[PDB]
Amino acid sequence: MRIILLGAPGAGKGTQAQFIMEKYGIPQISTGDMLRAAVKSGSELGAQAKDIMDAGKLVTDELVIALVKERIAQEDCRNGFLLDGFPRTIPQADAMKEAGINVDYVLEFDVPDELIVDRIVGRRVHAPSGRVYHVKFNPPKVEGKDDVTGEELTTRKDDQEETVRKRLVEYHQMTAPLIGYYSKEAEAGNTKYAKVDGTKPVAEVRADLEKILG
Ligand SMILES: Nc1ncnc2c1ncn2[C@@H]1O[C@H](COP(=O)(O)OP(=O)(O)OP(=O)(O)OP(=O)(O)OP(=O)(O)OC[C@H]2O[C@@H](n3cnc4c(N)ncnc43)[C@H](O)[C@@H]2O)[C@@H](O)[C@H]1O
Ligand code: NA
Repeated sequence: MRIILLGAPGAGKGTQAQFIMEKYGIPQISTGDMLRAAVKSGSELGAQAKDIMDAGKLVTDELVIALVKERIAQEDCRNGFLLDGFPRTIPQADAMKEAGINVDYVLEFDVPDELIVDRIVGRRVHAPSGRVYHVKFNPPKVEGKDDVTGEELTTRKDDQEETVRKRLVEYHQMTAPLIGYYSKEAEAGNTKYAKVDGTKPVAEVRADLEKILG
């Protein structure tokens, strides 16, 4: 099974990706996690993304296309994979089509703009896994600690209100057009397309997604 998740910043994609990976046994390919890991380790491929991400802007198409082509060439992707944050522009989507990469489901998370800031300013993350929490809406079992490993959670440097506002403007200009792109692909028989109400509680969104995916 191959899946793409679409939606605005803070819509809940990373939260739901963890449940899909577990139930269907496929790896997640998260371009944001890969870029943040490259910055932390100083990797030649991606470490220069630091200043762009902290400004709330998208990194270049060529850099993230190379990161994804390297990741999915690997062996855990022979049974499928889940794309979370890629594609982010029409040229990234066209690059996947031209490479012959087709998917089975495109899942859109619908969330009103007015909810995004307060979701992101309360976000706390376990950087080694990509797992995510919220101090008010979805907290860990022990404050400040990852549920699965118990290790200390951190706050992302780009998760302040003014950066989030810039990311949303960028989303509307560059990324929202992918809803139409994959709606058109689904009408041609090339994938299934479905939308979920991302304002429901975490456990209900999970249940709605399981009904779609079977
Ligand atoms: N392909 C690409 N091309 C170019 N540049 C790229 C790129 N990919 C990455 N980049 C670069 O990386 C930067 C950051 O990108 P990115 O890493 O993708 O971060 P983002 O834009 O800020 O938004 P997310 O996708 O991380 O949010 P989400 O939909 O996953 O929701 P979440 O589960 O976290 O949940 C949000 C919060 O709400 C909480 N929450 C989740 N679900 C619910 C719920 N149902 N009810 C209440 N609260 C909830 C969560 O606990 C959490 O605290 C970009 O600006 C760009 O520079
Ligand atoms: Na397909």
